[PDB]
Amino acid sequence: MKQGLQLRLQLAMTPQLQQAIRLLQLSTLELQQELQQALESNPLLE
Amino acid sequence: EYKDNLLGEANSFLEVLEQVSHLAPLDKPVLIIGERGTGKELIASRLHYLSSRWQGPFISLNCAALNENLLDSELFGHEAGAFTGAQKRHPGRFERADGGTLFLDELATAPMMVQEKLLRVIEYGELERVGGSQPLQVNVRLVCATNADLPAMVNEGTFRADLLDRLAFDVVQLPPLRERESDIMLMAEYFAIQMCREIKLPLFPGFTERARETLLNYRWPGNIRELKNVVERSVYRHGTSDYPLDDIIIDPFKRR
Amino acid sequence: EYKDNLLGEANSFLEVLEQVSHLAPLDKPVLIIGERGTGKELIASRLHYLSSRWQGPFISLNCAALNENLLDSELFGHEAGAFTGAQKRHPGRFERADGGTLFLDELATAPMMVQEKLLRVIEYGELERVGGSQPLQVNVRLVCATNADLPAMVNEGTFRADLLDRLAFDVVQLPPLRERESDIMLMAEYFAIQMCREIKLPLFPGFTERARETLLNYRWPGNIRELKNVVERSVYRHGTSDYPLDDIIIDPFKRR
Amino acid sequence: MAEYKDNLLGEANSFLEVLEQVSHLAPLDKPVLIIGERGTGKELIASRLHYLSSRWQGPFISLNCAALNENLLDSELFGHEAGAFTGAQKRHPGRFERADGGTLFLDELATAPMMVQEKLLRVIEYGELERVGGSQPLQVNVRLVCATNADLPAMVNEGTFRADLLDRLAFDVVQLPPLRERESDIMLMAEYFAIQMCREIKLPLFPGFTERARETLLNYRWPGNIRELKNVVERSVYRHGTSDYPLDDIIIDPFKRRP
Amino acid sequence: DNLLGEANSFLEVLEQVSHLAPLDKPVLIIGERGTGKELIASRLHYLSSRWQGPFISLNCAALNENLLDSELFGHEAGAFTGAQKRHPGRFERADGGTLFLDELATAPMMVQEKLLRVIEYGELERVGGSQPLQVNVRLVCATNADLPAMVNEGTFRADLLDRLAFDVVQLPPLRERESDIMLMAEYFAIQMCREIKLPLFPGFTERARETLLNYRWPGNIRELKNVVERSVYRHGTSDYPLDDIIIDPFKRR
Amino acid sequence: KDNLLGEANSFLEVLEQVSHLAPLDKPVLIIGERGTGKELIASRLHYLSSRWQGPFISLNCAALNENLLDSELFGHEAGAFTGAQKRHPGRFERADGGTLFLDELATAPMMVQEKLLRVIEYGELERVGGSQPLQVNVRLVCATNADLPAMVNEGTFRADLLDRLAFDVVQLPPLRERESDIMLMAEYFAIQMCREIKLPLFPGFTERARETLLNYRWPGNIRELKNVVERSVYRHGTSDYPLDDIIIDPFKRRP
Ligand SMILES: Nc1ncnc2c1ncn2[C@@H]1O[C@H](COP(=O)(O)OP(=O)(O)O)[C@@H](O)[C@H]1O
Ligand SMILES: Nc1ncnc2c1ncn2[C@@H]1O[C@H](COP(=O)(O)OP(=O)(O)O)[C@@H](O)[C@H]1O
Ligand SMILES: Nc1ncnc2c1ncn2[C@@H]1O[C@H](COP(=O)(O)OP(=O)(O)O)[C@@H](O)[C@H]1O
Ligand SMILES: Nc1ncnc2c1ncn2[C@@H]1O[C@H](COP(=O)(O)OP(=O)(O)O)[C@@H](O)[C@H]1O
Ligand SMILES: [Mg+2]
Ligand SMILES: [Mg+2]
Ligand SMILES: [Mg+2]
Repeated sequence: MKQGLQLRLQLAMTPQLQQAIRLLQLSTLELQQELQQALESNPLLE
Repeated sequence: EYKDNLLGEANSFLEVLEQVSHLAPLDKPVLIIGERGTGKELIASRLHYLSSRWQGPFISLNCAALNENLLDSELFGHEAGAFTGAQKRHPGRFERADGGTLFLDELATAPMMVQEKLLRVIEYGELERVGGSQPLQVNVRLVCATNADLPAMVNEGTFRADLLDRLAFDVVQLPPLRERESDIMLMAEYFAIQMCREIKLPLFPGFTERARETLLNYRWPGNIRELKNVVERSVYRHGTSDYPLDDIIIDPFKRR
Repeated sequence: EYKDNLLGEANSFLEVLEQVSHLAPLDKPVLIIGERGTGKELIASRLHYLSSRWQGPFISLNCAALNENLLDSELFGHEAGAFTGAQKRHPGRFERADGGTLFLDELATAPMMVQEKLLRVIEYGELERVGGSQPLQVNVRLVCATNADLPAMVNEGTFRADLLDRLAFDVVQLPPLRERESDIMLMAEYFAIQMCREIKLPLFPGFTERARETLLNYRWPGNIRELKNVVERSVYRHGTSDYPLDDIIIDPFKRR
Repeated sequence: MAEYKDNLLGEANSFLEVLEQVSHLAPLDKPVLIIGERGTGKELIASRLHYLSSRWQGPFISLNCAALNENLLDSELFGHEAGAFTGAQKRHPGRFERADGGTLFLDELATAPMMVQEKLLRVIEYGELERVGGSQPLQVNVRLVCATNADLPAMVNEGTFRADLLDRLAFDVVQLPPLRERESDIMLMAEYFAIQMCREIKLPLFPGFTERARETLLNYRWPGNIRELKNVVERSVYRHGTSDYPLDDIIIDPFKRRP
Repeated sequence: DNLLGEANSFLEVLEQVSHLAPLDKPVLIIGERGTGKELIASRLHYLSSRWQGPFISLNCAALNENLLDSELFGHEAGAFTGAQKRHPGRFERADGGTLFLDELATAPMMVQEKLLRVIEYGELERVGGSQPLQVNVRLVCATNADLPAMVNEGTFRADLLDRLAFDVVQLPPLRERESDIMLMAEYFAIQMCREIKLPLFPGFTERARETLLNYRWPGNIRELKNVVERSVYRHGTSDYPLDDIIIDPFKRR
Repeated sequence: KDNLLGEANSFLEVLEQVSHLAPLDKPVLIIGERGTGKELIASRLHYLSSRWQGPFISLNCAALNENLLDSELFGHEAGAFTGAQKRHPGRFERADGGTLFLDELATAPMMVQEKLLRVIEYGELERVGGSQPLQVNVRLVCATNADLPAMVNEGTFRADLLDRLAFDVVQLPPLRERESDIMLMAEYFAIQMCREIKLPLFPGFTERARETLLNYRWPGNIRELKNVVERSVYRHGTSDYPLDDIIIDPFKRRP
């Protein structure tokens, strides 16, 4: 009726998937470069 | 077989059945001269199972118990990225039913603005979805029934008389409670079998000519929902299937 | 070409049409004094397919069913996110107008304010209801049409002098329903054939001359497809056009 | 500072002198209120003043009151800077705010909101305006432009206008020579419109018109002052549609039943 | 509880009512101004095998239908979208027992439809993230005061009316029994006296008793309670038997 | 603090009256057939008070819009709708002790009163769901270009609204009453108009114009004097000849 905007419809973000997307937008050549530079310390990550 | 809900042995009911058989496949707009209680939501789903698309369903739900905003704002639904207050691409129930049949109800309740919009759809069929967009049409029958005399209501100048014709393919009357008299004994028997099954009452313990006369005198304000509901009240009065049925709770809402 | 459909053998139908043709290159307003269930829309079409910009937009949006006062403001525009709950103006009508004309049905109900807002449009036409957006004009022509009594409105003052005037540039009296009697027989058979074909009814029943006479007796003020509506009624009265035509249905409310 | 006379035509009555007084007014930027026939010299007068507005004066902010729905007419009225009113985003500046220095092209629409009326009173208050949630007043500027078409003093006695609607309004009045009154450039602006009409018709030659038409033209009331006649003129052009072919009649009242 | 159903039509009525109590049929009841309907419903619920069953008594007016089902359904949302776990769910809340509805008579038809046949399937009871499912709670609504003409006023959804229970809870006024009057009266009185930490029931003179015996007492149990209270503070001391049938805190006197 | 004073014993009387009202900050409302510089009055009052250093900046009351009186009384809300989150405070608080003329009072609304009154009579800053109300003792005063006691007869306002003004409502004389320095007053109006009309100077008007000034109904009292003054000016635009005629009823159409 009398239109407008009315109240209706928080937490904490993390860059997890954000860093992942940083990898994906980055090219797979250097993306694998990071992937190695990532999996190095992750001992269970081959 | 649609279970033959309201199996009307009445020749009037029989002819109503024959004609409903004739035109339900005629998946076209038509005029049901009908009221709630008297076959309250009785034939629509049959004609939908009798609709051209047996695969095609019966959304309907176009009862006009809604007054002002919700009636339309669900009718067309509404737009996604625009509305009074919701980002819901409410496609409207018109989008909902594909293949089959749907009915509009309490049609007398509608305003003239709604009247012209709907009668237009009955003609236009394409529609911009409330918010406004490229209009689009559906191909299906049109169904509605009203308890009033829309010839007078249009004589009262209230509705799309254009609708009151374009829908009005043939004003299709159906039997009232007062209509059902000799088959009313059978209807009582059938509702009784149904109740004794449901109420876990063993069976028809028997009819009372006294209860029979009480019901016969019962002018029966409602037609069907009254039949079942008063059956429920009277059964609660009896609550057993031994003594012949005389405890007739004609007014489950009688005082004290 | 409107399929050349709705043939009016009244050479006044032709004369109207000729006026229409003269109007066809012409780009100025026009009233069509239409009739109840007459069909100004179809003729407006016949014009639009012939429009000087026949390639132009041809939208049918009447504010007769303007249940929302705000449905107007929309039709006049919306700022992108005006009010809120929305993204942008749903501008389809405003779209058709630029690169198009204006067509409406039964302009009687308009909020007088709405009307004179339309006035500030016709002479100049700003980007409107646009939540403060800068103006903008739609290369918009116009056409008008109703069954109302213009003198009745004038007494009602329903059209302002600026309104009644600048609003109106031509007047197209739909012949009275019975005015175009030879046309009635004409387009009547036109429907008869059109029905016998599209119905795929294996034979065409034809027409009973008695039925023809009775039909002519129908003042049938509504005849827009109200002709076609009573036609479908009569077709069902025949039910099947195999036999020669005699079963003519006009009043469908009647049981029995 | 140029001509821009445009199709300001047919002022052979004292509407010429009307224009003269308008000119006398034109330098001053104070409130403008006028009077006259709708769709008839009126908004043309508006153009007239818009020319009287320096070309470099600014946006001829057109104010069309028959719009505005009900409410957030208020929004663009006072303004809307907050959230929850106009899609939020930036401080949406109202059409009132849209004009900064511009034309208060007030239209005398006679719509119901004297609520609005009081608002505009505050619009014409101290050169200032303040938005929805509009956290501060802001001293505003705009040229002010009204006109009329009906008995403002009567409506005052009728109470119909806010008394202050007029009290703040109309430093002076500016009426129009009625079509029943102006009556002077009849043939003149008649021919002017006819010229335009044939030219658009691309009619090969000016039909000419019989004097019976002009006799009717004198006889005609022309309730719509400027256009109704002009529409009539174009209508004659159409109903004839012939070049050099002298007219002997005109088209105005199609409501007249055909013979 | 102190029903003191000394109408004894109250007695047989209670008999049938508890007879329905184990059955979970839908509940639609008409209650007197002072009927203590809560107690009746409470007694049925404990008498129901939903003795422990959930019994959300919906004083159905405080909501916003702008979140009508959003209560009646609720919404499941968590993590970055919203802090907490998820909504309890109105149909979900009373799940498994009494589904008591109050504040129903003067209600918005938003609710009326939103509930209308909303349990006939019931599998559509949690949305907007809340996860739809069907349920079983003994549906209860009561305190019915709308005349049948209100259904003839149509504002009573006759769809709800047919959707209503098989009959209606007949309810009589306090002018009816006039029986446990002195009794439940004294019950209230001593109850207050202890609540007052009062000395003792000083008594009542028969003059008050007679003045009482003439009263329609529309406020039924409430009338009893309130009359007791007014006369109670009026005595302000517990020396001699009281004497006043305190009618109403209205007269300036 | 300075304006076209009415220069008059009634005018100087209302002056001394407001002067008695000067540092006083208790609530108030205005009496007056019309306004006669209603704004200018409260405005000079604003320029005077201890709210001279305070915020001598008004607010137009009955301007406001329907749903938002909460914020109107208390500025933009932090928690109203999602968008804003900052408990922006009272326009009152935007003064909260300054001088903020409660104008437009007559046109105000019903439940609108229901709140604003009660709060003013009693209520610290209780905003939308807030923690703790803060009383913005803001210099309080309203106005009435209309007759409240009449409204009382109508009963539209609260009798509390009657209580609202903590001061007696001074009134100014009707133009028909006041009509005091209108000679000198008009002279100043004319010096003004000539400056605005950039006119060289004013030789004068008719003494007949003077009598018509006497023979003047003068409803738009504080306005129409200077109004039709400069109106006569422009419709004349002539300074060589006296304003023998003045622009009487612009509403009147000449022959
Ligand atoms: N000349 C025609 N040819 C075909 N159909 C027509 C004609 N005139 C009217 N109609 C029919 O009348 C129905 C409604 O028509 P009409 O009354 O013209 O629309 P409106 O209600 O806008 O006047 C339309 O669906 C149309 O099929
Ligand atoms: N010189 C003229 N010749 C012909 N028509 C005119 C002339 N001047 C104005 N008109 C017509 O008068 C109509 C209304 O103009 P106007 O009164 O200015 O509108 P408004 O109501 O906005 O003031 C216009 O549509 C225009 O076509
Ligand atoms: N038999 C009773 N025993 C104890 N209290 C009763 C009895 N009957 C009525 N009351 C009192 O009367 C009041 C009636 O309340 P309620 O049933 O909510 O009224 P309504 O049904 O009109 O809302 C209860 O608060 C209760 O304390
Ligand atoms: N004492 C005064 N000194 C100077 N100007 C005044 C005085 N009183 C009123 N005015 C003028 O009157 C105008 C205000 O009009 P006002 O009386 O507030 O209108 P309303 O009566 O509609 O409220 C201002 O422009 C101001 O210049
Ligand atoms: Mg039509
Ligand atoms: Mg205009
Ligand atoms: Mg004022």
